Amino acid sequence: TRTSVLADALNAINNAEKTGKRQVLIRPSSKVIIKFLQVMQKHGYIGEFEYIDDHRSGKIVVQLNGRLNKCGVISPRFNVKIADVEKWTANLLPARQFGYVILTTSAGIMDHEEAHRKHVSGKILGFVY
Amino acid sequence: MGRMHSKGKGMSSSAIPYSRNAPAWFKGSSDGVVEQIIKYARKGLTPSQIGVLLRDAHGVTQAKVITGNKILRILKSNGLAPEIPEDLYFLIKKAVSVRKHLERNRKDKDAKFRLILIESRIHRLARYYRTVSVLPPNWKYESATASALVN
Amino acid sequence: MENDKGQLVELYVPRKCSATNRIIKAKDHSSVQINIAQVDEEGRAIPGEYVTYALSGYIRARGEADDSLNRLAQQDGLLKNVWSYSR
Amino acid sequence: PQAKILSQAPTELELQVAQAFIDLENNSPELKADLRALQFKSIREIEVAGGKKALAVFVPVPSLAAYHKVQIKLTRELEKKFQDRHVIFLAERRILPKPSRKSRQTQKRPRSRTLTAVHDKILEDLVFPTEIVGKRVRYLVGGNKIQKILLNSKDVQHIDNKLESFQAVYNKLTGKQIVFEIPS
Amino acid sequence: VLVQDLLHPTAASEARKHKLKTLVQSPRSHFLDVKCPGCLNITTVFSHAQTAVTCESCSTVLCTPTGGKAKLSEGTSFRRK
RNA sequence: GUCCGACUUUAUGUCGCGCACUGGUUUUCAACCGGAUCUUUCCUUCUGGCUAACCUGUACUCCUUGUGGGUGCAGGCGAACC
Ligand SMILES: [Zn+2]
Repeated sequence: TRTSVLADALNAINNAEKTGKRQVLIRPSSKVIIKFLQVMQKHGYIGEFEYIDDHRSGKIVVQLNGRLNKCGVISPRFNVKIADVEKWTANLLPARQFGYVILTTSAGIMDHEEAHRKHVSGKILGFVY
Repeated sequence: MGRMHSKGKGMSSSAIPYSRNAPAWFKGSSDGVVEQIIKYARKGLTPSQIGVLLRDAHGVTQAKVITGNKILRILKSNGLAPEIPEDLYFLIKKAVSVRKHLERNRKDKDAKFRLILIESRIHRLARYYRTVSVLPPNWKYESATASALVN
Repeated sequence: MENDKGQLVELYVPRKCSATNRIIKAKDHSSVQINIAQVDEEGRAIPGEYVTYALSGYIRARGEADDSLNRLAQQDGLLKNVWSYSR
Repeated sequence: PQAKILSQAPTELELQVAQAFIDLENNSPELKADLRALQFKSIREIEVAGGKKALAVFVPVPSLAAYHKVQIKLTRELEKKFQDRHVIFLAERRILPKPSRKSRQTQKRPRSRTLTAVHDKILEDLVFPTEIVGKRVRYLVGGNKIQKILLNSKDVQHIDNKLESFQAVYNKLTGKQIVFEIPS
Repeated sequence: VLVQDLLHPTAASEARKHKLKTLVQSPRSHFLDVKCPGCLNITTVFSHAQTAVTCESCSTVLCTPTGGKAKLSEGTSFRRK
């Protein structure tokens, strides 16, 4: 049973990147996947994706440009207080100069730097760098 | 590809066409289709056989495309929906058949295990239909009382 | 990479695979750099003027080096319809 | 009979459209016997690029079946009478906002009255003679969205140049840009 | 393979793949208009019919259930819908 | 504007760190956060307060003939507040 759909999407992205491809076909295509890929676009780790209406949860075709090296979900969307954001960034991101802990706040799904700018924090979705 | 109660992994199914609206070539009327559905139900047919008949002998791709309502929903609007939902009824029919086969020959252990599987499935479906209040909250499946519902 | 003064401190910016945008390791002893000669009007290979494609060792080992070179040469106007973007 | 076929406060431009409807009613054997039971909901004008214009008639909508049955003929006759103005037979549907967490209970909002569903119905009825056979959505790198609609190659001959007016109408109604493409 | 279109694959590849596995999943079946030599009524039947379909005018079967799609009768003439 | 580092018992003219304090910051800029507004786009709304405020027009205009500006009483703006 597909429990965490975003996990499947990011796993497909990782597999299709490690093999060097430039495209992925993510099947279930929820809101959260769309927002995750939109954040990745805003920061450039992804290219030009596409939603394919099925009337059936839709699908997504993702274009890459090799700039990304790893996605990944934190499957238990831990409640992250504004104090623990730095802890997650240290534990997940490889360096302080880049990388982004994509986390879901009451103000939408945002990268950790943007959430720290709004001075709001919520649950953690995943990480990209 | 789950096959809840076995090791199967098949995905044999049907792909509903993208267009929800009526097919261009269909000339029948929605009111006539609903009348046909009502007549078939009055003949004593479950919704699945009604859909099969409308797909084979007539141009009805599916009721929801043509009318806008589902077959069981259409029957319920006219008050012909059976007191026991069709899939659960067929499960009880199968269970009573296997129990008959068992009580007519004891040593068959494989059919005993299959009866256990069927009863587990019956319990699951009954729990679902009970949490949606289709069945009364006192409704339960019992081995002795299943025959009366089947018969 | 960049010191606060703005002076570069990196030893060298590495090349990147022209087909997968992945960088080329210093000791990546499988990667290649193809040179394709520019051609003038009468088919004379103009010397010292060409176009270079750095194919990584990874795609070469995988088996997609020739396909990537086909696409990459078709994009920059070297081969006519040798590669179709829709398989 | 100008006033009866329009259930809204009068406006000078729409009176001419109603008069054109009466002139359509003049012809008996096909444009009558169904067209009597007709109304309006404040037809509106949308500017199109190049000086073109798109008039959009607004059906009450409990009767979109009759308008759909009549639409092709009425469209071509109205284009004959109305030069340079493309006529589009749009629905009008009540879009409801959500109960906000701090808001108060009203009733279970049916999904048919929601923004996405209403927009889907509007775009599906932005062109009756053809049908939508595919919907693609591409989010550009710069952070803007486009909603490609793939239409049947069959019956495309009706919509030959109305594609741009459809784009303009949808953009004016929503702001969500759109690009039409016909698969081979 | 490394670079390849999925939004617009070749229609030959579309007929190649399985149903439920296309970009948008669409059935491979279709309907037919069959005429039985008996009367002039045109009956609409399914490619993969499951019942001994007969014309309402005459008790003559026009299809036959089969593990796959319908096997028509000998002298009935059909046109694809 | 303010001015301070090279000119040394002093500075300005000078060499500008490209302004060490404080502004025009609609100079296009670019954001980084908000707020109100139009969508068939609601944010709990009234019921009296209190009418805070001018869509009030009653007596009218202090003053350049100028809606800059008002003394002001019945309708009437309530998120400006009880
Ligand atoms: Zn016959």
